[PDB]
Amino acid sequence: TDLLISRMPFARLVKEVTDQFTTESEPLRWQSMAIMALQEASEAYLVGLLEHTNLLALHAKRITIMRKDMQLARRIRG
Amino acid sequence: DLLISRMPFARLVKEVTDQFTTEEPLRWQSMAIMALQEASEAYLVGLLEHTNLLALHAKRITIMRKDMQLARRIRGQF
Amino acid sequence: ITKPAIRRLARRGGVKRISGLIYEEVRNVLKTFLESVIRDAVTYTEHAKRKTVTSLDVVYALKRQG
Amino acid sequence: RDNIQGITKPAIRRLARRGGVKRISGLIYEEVRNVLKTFLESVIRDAVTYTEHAKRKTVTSLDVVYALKRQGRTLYGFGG
Repeated sequence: TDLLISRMPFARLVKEVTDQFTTESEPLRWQSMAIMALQEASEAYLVGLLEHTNLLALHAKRITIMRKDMQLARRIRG
Repeated sequence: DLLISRMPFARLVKEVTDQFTTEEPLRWQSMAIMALQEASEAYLVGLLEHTNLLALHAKRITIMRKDMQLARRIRGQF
Repeated sequence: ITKPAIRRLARRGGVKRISGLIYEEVRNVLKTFLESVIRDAVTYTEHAKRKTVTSLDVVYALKRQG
Repeated sequence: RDNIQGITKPAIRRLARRGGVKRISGLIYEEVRNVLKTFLESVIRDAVTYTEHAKRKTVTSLDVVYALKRQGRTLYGFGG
């Protein structure tokens, strides 16, 4: 279990979003295991995307990832 | 609360993952193990409830091999 | 997988009485489920050239199986 | 408010190097910020729906699992 974004900001963001989409008035709590599950998944997700983006830079003989690469990555992934 | 004991579950996961590993043996992230077990149990409970539905339909309170099989067959899953 | 564990599982499921033949059946089911999900998890991991199975791989294999 | 601003540059670089990126054009950070916001909006929307359907007040790991695996979202690619 080794996260790259710090637990504190990631949790803040998770509350903000959940506060907007929940049907309840009192703030919804999260088991601490649930937020870590979510974070690991979210990080794994951005790494997957970052590495596809990287592959599209190399394809174009750059080592610097560019917005357009990440956008083409999102097109090909579906 | 997980109803299956973690150690024997983890055993079975590692055996199976070794059977399907193609290339350097694979390790599981502990949050990944827990997610699977969490999904594995919810799958069994759901399937146990359907099984019970077919037993009541046959006017029985005892679930039986043949109830589980007809439940699986109707579902189409796996 | 213990029989006591299958029994607790059954009760959560609302089951009142259990034929002795059900236990072997649940093991066959749990094993089959673990086979399909793990095959897909592992297959993806190796394709990503990664060396560790993540919760995202599981979730992806779950997605595709059910 | 704008807690998406709290997702830090070093963090993103740290995510990038983990994905093998040698260097990063400046416009990637905001872009990475949008993808995550978008992403944790689908998932958290779904997780919260499971918690309420179960008449519960805590988001559980089974809610997160179920939210993640839910159809109508790309996790990796064409497969799902």
